[PDB]
Amino acid sequence: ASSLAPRQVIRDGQFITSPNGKYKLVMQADGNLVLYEDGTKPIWNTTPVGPGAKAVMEFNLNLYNKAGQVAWSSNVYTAYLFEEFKDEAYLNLQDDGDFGIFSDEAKWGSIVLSRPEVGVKNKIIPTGTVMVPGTEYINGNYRLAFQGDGNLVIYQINPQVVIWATYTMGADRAVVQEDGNFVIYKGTTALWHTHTATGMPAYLKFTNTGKLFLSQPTLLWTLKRGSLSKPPKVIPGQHGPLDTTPIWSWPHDY
Ligand SMILES: [Cl-]
Ligand SMILES: [Cl-]
Repeated sequence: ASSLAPRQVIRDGQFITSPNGKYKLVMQADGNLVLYEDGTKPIWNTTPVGPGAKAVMEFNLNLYNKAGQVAWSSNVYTAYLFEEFKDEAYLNLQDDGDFGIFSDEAKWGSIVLSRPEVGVKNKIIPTGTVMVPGTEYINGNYRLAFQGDGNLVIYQINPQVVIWATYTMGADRAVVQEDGNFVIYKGTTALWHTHTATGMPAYLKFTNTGKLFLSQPTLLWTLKRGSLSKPPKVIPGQHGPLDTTPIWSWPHDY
């Protein structure tokens, strides 16, 4: 995996790896968070805080010592840091060795929440996905299906119950677009869309609570670039089977 999920902890030799295999970010047993190139050359570090330490992804990436104090932080410069951002923000380590923290607000959803859902897990449907009748996703006790008949439906599985549906009868594809919109088409006729065309690539979140949301990447900070006041345009990255977050790549500068 090249990424860290909200609230994930790494410690005692656990690491992530860039998609090309060249860069490794490892939270060592001696308490140093170190970025390696080619498995042999350290190119950046926190410097060690000793045994018993860990790194956690919690809006910021924070290194904790054994006493439970924060000893190093990304220190993302932010107007507001609410507690639920800690449940949303994720990190990517990309192919030039930079690593970046994203925190993305729901642009559209199948339901309007009265408060954040605690401990929810999202199955990510990435940019460029083209759903075709017969496509399905399973997260927990819920199933997202783009059906033979063109309907996009969320079912509770056991027992089987319709939770939400588009009623896009006849449709033949549903496309998570580069422009930020999610659109259900018969041929090239648009039958339904999320109204989220902004020019920033879309992805969807399908939850293990039977909900679907669309979000767009919002890069706030990188190790090499610092804090960014406006989010640059990124492009979909190469995910592998252990990645559970969106994966992106970003250019070296403007
Ligand atoms: Cl360094
Ligand atoms: Cl996860």
